[PDB]
Amino acid sequence: TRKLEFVVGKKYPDAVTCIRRQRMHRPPGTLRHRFLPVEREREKMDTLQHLL
Amino acid sequence: PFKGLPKPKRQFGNEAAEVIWPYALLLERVVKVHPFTKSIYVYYAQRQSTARGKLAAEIARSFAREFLIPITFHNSQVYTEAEMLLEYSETPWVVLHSLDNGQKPRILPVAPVEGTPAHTAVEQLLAEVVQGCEALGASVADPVTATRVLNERPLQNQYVRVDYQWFGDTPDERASHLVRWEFEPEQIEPKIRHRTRHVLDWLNYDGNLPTHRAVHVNAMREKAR
Amino acid sequence: YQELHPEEYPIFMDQELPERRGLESLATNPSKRGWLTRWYEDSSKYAHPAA
Amino acid sequence: FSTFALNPETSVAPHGPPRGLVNRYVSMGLPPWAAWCNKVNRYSLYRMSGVTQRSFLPKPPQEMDVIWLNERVRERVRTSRQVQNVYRQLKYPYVKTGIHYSDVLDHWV
Amino acid sequence: TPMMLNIQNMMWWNGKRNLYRATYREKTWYEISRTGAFTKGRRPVMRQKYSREALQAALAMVPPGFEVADVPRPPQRILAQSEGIVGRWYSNYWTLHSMRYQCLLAGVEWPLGERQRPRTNYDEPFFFADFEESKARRDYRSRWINVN
Amino acid sequence: RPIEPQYQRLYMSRLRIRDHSNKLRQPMRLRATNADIGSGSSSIEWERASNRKYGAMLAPPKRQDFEFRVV
Amino acid sequence: PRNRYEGKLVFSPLRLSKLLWAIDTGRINPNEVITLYHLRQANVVGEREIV
Amino acid sequence: SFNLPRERQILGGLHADWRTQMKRSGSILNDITPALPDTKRTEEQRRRVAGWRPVVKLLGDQRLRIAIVGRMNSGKSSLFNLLRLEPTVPGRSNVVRDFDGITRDSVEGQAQLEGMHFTIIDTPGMVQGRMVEEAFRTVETADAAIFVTAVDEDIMPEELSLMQYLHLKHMPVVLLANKMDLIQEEEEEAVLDRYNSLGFGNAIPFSARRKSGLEMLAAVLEPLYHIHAMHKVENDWDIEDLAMQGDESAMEEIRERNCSDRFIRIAIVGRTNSGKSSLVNRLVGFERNRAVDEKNSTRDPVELPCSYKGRKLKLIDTAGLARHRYRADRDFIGRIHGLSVNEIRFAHVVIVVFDATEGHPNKYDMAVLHSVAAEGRPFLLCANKWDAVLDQSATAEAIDFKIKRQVREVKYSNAVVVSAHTGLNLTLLMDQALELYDKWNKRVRRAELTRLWRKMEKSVVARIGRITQVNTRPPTFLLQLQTKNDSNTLPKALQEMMKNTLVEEFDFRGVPIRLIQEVKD
Amino acid sequence: LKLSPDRTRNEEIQDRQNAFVWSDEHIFRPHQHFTHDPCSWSRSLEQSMKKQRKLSMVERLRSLEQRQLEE
RNA sequence: AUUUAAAUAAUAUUUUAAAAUUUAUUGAACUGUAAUGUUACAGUUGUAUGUACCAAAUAAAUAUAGUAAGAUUAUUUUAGUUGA
Ligand SMILES: Nc1nc2c(ncn2[C@@H]2O[C@H](COP(=O)(O)OP(=O)(O)OP(=O)(O)O)[C@@H](O)[C@H]2O)c(=O)[nH]1
Ligand SMILES: Nc1nc2c(ncn2[C@@H]2O[C@H](COP(=O)(O)OP(=O)(O)OP(=O)(O)O)[C@@H](O)[C@H]2O)c(=O)[nH]1
Repeated sequence: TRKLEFVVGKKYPDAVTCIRRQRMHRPPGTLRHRFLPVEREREKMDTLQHLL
Repeated sequence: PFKGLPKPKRQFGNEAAEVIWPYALLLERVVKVHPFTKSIYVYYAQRQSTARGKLAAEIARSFAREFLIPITFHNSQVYTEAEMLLEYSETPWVVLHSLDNGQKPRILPVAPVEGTPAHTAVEQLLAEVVQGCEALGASVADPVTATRVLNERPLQNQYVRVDYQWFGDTPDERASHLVRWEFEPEQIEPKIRHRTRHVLDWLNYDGNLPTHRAVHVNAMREKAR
Repeated sequence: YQELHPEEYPIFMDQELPERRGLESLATNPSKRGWLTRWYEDSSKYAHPAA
Repeated sequence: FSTFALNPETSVAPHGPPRGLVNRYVSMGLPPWAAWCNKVNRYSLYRMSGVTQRSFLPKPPQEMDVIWLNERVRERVRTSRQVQNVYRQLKYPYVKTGIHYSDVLDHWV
Repeated sequence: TPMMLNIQNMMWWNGKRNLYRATYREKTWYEISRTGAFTKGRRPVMRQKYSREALQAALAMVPPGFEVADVPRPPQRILAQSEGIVGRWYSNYWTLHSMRYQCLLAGVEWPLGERQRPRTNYDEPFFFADFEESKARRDYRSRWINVN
Repeated sequence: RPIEPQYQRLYMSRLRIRDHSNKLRQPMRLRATNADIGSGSSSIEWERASNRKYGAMLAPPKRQDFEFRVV
Repeated sequence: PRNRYEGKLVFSPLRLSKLLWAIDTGRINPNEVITLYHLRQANVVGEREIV
Repeated sequence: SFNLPRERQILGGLHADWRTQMKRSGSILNDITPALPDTKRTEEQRRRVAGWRPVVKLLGDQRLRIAIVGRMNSGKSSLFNLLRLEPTVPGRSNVVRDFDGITRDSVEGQAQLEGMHFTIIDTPGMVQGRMVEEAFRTVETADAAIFVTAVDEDIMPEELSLMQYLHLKHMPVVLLANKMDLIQEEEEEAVLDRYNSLGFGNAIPFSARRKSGLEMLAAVLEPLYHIHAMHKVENDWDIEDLAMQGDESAMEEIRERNCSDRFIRIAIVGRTNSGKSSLVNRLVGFERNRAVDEKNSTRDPVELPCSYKGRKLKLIDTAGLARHRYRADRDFIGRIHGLSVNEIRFAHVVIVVFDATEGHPNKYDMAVLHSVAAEGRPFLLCANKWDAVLDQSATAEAIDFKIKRQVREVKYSNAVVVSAHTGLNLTLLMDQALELYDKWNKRVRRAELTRLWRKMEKSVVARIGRITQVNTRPPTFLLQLQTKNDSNTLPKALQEMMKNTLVEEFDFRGVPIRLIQEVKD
Repeated sequence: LKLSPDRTRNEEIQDRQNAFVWSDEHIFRPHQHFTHDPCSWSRSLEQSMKKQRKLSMVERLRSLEQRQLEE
């Protein structure tokens, strides 16, 4: 992030960085996502019970 | 009518403490005694063999009933009590203490003159008691310590069953006709969520605040009508 | 003001005593040589109103 | 003991309006707490003093048919829930039709 | 209502004027507001400075059986003005004490008395009635005790 | 801890803007001091005004009269 | 912080060195009890710092 | 001669005390109303109360009953909320404030100190030196009593009279001093000596703020707990021995099936002056609570166990619900509104009272009904003051019109007319509540759901193939979408229509329904 | 967040911090009363806090006892 | 309060221009109604329009002119960095 990069750059100028931009800031490929909408906050408990 | 006040001593001579005192009588009888005085105890006898003794007891009872509760009420640091003893006697007396525990209490007898009215006898007894209290206070040793004890002492007039008639129940109501400069900023400072709002509502002054758009609309509608 | 402009006061006007803060801190402070230290230390004034 | 309570020995600095300001308000003739106002200047002090009466009658004195001894129309001011704005409203006395009987006339008026 | 609406109706501005105001104002709001020129803060009130004989004549015309304690200080909402010796000046609180100060300056004996009587010791009368509830608080003994 | 020099400069500027032509005039103080409070009374026009001289408002209130009424 | 609430004792400094220098120069008479009025009249202090 | 007329100094009739000015201002500032004195009960009212009958049977808690008594601001409510522990209804905290008589009505709750489970009762503080009849009834019902007193206020003739009354009734009482943290050792000696000389015995010190004495209090109650357990087991043995009579056999059946089943939480809600307190008094058969013409008569929830037609339940009365407009000005009534909402959120059935004298339910009444529907509790509507309303037919038509105009499942809410004073249709109301709970817990068949969905699809986005009822208590149906696009859910209109179809077909009339849009994966 | 609590956040913190009692949290043997005082500053502050208030009951009891002793 | 300065002086702050809004007032000779050319009804508004710009007309005003834009009067000069 901005904070980390600025702190490291301004304090340890000779700091090496090991990053793979292609897979950085992304979830793994073996992860599935499900964004469930709820009509109201009350339905969230029922949705959680259903998932369990 | 009044609850929470301490119950007065139930002695046979302490009828004044039990009886309700109209505020008018207390205002009429205002007696100031040296605050170094601590306690006043009038002691008289139920029955007296001699006629002079009976007169002395009568004047002592009258003095108690008249100027005993007022002294306590108007001093707030003097404990005044009256007691009738089931015993023959002709020399009622008064015991005066002081805030100096090392000061011997003083005893003032009742010595009626040959012939005088009850009012004059009571006034003379009150004058003698006041002079004795003043002398005792002046003779007290370590006046600085006496004043510290006075500061630390509670109020002894809390058992008085006063009856405010038209002056007002609260001190503010009773002193409404006077300006009180002896205020405390911490006590006067309102402590509520919107103290400025409530103060402006109480006293109808706008803190240089603009009028309301609803008021403007209503005024324009009325002007149209 | 009276000390700085005595010209305007031909007579010694009654001088009010300072406030409680002044009495505690300066006027009645032996360390500061407060001018009311003697008066505060006196005892007859506590003894009787006459004194 | 608890550190969230002011120590009895400690004395916090005075913060509220001073005795001078409270005395000014009292001399003007208002309660001490009346010193708590959003803003105040010379004109506002004059306005809130009360020496000047900001009231009126529905009709001029030579036209007011009703008997108003000392009652006059007065506008009361109330701040909103937020102290930002204020609304004012006029208030009138309680007019009761006095149906009296006069001994001289012997008939109800 | 124009005043409620905060409408600037002024004759020199728009030729209008509110109908609830007064046509003549003896002293403007600033003049009313300035209190130091209205009350006895520091300003002197009686400009006349009489001589010893004139002060003696004033005291002579003062009737007997009169005490300074019988003239209460007028409230703050009353003009603090000191008329001359025009009439019963002793009734006027400010003129009375101004003459008192003039007599003090001139060395003229002041027989009327003091505004307040300090009661140093406990003497007769021992019981007094004060339905105004001010004498007990103003008593010198009470003040002395509180100070101590 | 000292505030940021940028914000301090901004605030000192807001204090300076009172009198800009006079470069010799030092910036106004954050809290008024004795000299600043007394200069106004020291001026001649206020030198004649005895009611506002020598910290009249700063000093505690005067004792009110034995009898005081507001009606 | 450092609020000048009414009644606060905020004294203006008076350098003892300044007073001694005034005495040495001769603007203040040692034979008299020095007071703020004497200092003002001798002009060792200005009206700006008399609050 | 020369004197000025006596006259007030402060102008405008104001007061130099902002507290006096505040009390003059009133409601917006002092939200808490003063103590409620005992109501004036007429002889006719007493006769009618005696003539009343209990439509439900109130159950005497088998656990030891301990009641806390004393004057106002004695720490009784603080001690009660320290001892109490509700595992099933979180947020049940009795209102505690520095005012006098904050507790309006008696409350009861299960409490435990050191593994000893009992039921503790809080009662209103003494007012006018005469405890209210509800307080007397609760104290008499309670097995033991703790008389709690403060040290910042000397004992009073009211406390002396209460102690004498307890002695006359032979109530085992233990004396507690609840504000010993405000007093010092030298003063502690004197106050404890006075309490000992009172006559009861060594007064147990205690401090609610410090939570000190709880361990010591438990030791004092343990003998009572043990003897109460012995008495309970003796009674059980007697019932077993005498079961041949038949009434005792039925009692044993009740005491077995109550453990074999679970209570149903019936919560009565409404506006300030609806009459819920009167309704619960009629249901229980006497005036367990107190009903007064004052708007906010009671400030804390009350729970009463009872069995109706052999089905355990806990009838709950709430303080009342107020609109946000009023609550914002008076947060305190906002506090009691929040307390009531907390219990509504945990109730198993909700019954909303609205005064029929108004002629029809209010917009806020419909708001409360929608709120309970969203929470997911079987909601019922009851029109009170039916014996007082004039145009019964017009009122019924207005109620039906409002119900029909309601849009969500509230449109299926059933309205019943009930009168407290007369006691009309109370049995019908209880029967409807039980039926609503049964519908709430009802189950549906997957094959039936699938056939119903197929018929609906043929009769009237991404379709669905599987519909099943996942949850039981609140009926929730899971519908699976034949699409992998996670945002291609069903329209809200379509889902509302599906819910209405389910309500119409499976008789979930007064029961809310929930749907879950699921996508394959 | 609390709507109408009798205790503000500071009051709740004070009440929870004052629940601590060294007497129950530790032991104290008789010999230590003459050579050690773990609760010196905190106990002095607690006693001062108690002194801040004035209990009518205890004051009246003490006054009555003193009156009885005087005779 | 161990412990170094100083020339107490204030008033000013481009310019043109916001769909503006506010206050007060007039207009039914045009137009739109009712009445039988005339009368009555008008800007929190009368019946698309209300006198050849309907967010009308007349009079007053210099609104956060700012996060619109434009203009802005004195050649021959005399010192640091051109994307941080
Ligand atoms: N110092 C101290 N104060 C307490 C203690 N317990 C309660 N209080 C105070 O006493 C006040 C009274 O609150 P409660 O005791 O809850 O009120 P209540 O018991 O229901 O009494 P009523 O409202 O009259 O029915 C509270 O506001 C607390 O501040 C205690 O243990 N120590
Ligand atoms: N005539 C009549 N009045 C009723 C009936 N039921 C309730 N009430 C009214 O309810 C009032 C009593 O108030 P409560 O019963 O305590 O109801 P509440 O005002 O909501 O009190 P709380 O619910 O405890 O806050 C009485 O004055 C009646 O007017 C009824 O069946 N008939």
